[PDB]
This record gives sequence, structure tokens and C-alpha cells, in this order.
Amino acid sequence: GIVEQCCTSICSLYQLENYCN
Amino acid sequence: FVNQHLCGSHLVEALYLVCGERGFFYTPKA
Repeated sequence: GIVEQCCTSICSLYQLENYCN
Repeated sequence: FVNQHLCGSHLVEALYLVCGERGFFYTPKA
């Protein structure tokens, strides 16, 4: 989930925007 | 501010800035 993609590995703008409403 | 390790309140803060007025959902155990 988001913790695996952005916390334990390096985040990106592409991935963050997947969680906007 | 987005291309780094973001955890806890630091992650929530990034979602807040990026998503702006459309808001977001935060699910740490999904």
C-alpha cells in the first residue's frame, strides 16, 4: 500500500496522486 | 518534497499539499 511505496521505499508524485479524491 | 521517504505525519502533510481541494484518503494498513 502507500506505506510500502512511499515510506519504506522512495515516494513519487505519480504515486501520491493515486490517493487524491 | 515528494521524491523522498515519507512516513507518518510527513506523508499526510505531502498528501495534503499535493491533493489540495479535492482531498485524499490515507490507509496505512491497505
